[PDB]
Amino acid sequence: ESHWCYEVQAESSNYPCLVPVKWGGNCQKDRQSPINIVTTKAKVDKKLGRFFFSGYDKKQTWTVQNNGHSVMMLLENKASISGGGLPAPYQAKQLHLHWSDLPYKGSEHSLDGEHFAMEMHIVHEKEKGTSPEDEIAVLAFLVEAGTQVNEGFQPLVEALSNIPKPEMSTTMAESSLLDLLPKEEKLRHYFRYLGSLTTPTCDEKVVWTVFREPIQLHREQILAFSQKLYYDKEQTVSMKDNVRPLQQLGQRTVIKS
Ligand SMILES: NS(=O)(=O)c1cnc(Sc2ccccc2)c(C(=O)NCCc2ccccc2)c1
Ligand SMILES: [Zn+2]
Repeated sequence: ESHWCYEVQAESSNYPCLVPVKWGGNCQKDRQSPINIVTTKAKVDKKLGRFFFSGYDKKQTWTVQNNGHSVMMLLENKASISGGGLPAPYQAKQLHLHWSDLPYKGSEHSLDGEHFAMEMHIVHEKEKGTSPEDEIAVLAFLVEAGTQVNEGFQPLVEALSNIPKPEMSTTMAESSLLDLLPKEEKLRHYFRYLGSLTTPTCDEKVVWTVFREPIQLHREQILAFSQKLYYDKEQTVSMKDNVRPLQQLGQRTVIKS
């Protein structure tokens, strides 16, 4: 029985694995993610207010792990968001990233056809009792190189050395989620659409937010993900290009704040 993989991993080894075109679950349905967002066709909707964050400010030591597909930090319901047009508070479950080693191919979403060097996803789950297509709220930040070191990221980057192989975990030095995000001014403009998880089983229960302004990291910070992390316990295939191909918008529309 073969298991799901990204294209780069079928291309780089003898392992039979299900490339994205052949993924099971809900991955072949029609409200899938990621997508290309034509920014001029996204209409402003004033229901889309500022996000409020909470526990994002608190400095913590987080578990971060290599699950064979990405690096994931486990957020354990220690933070939450509301506003942003969302119907309730959503509790933060995990944060992971998608990336390449070249500047124009590591993001999952694209804006007006441009792809970025990485994309970070902070996955949250709707809190119950306020009342399915918006059970999961994913905050997606696009990442490109900049001249400066993004210091907030350094404890994530440094922990990568301790989790080179799939199934390894480690603990990051004290760090807050806010250290990963840009200033609140950069959080004003975002795009919104309803879609899916981007790995199997690709359940169509996500309310997506893609912030318009990319985060910046130093090029060596971005490169560390592909230089330190592997898709295989033999460490023969560097983890990069863990990116699902673009899906069809279909009937859906994208709106923006
Ligand atoms: N790429 S994505 O769509 O943002 C996403 C969202 N939620 C989840 S797991 C999850 C789902 C619902 C509630 C809590 C966690 C996952 C997810 O866990 N996918 C399987 C392992 C993985 C993780 C990250 C990258 C590659 C592979 C992915
Ligand atoms: Zn993701």
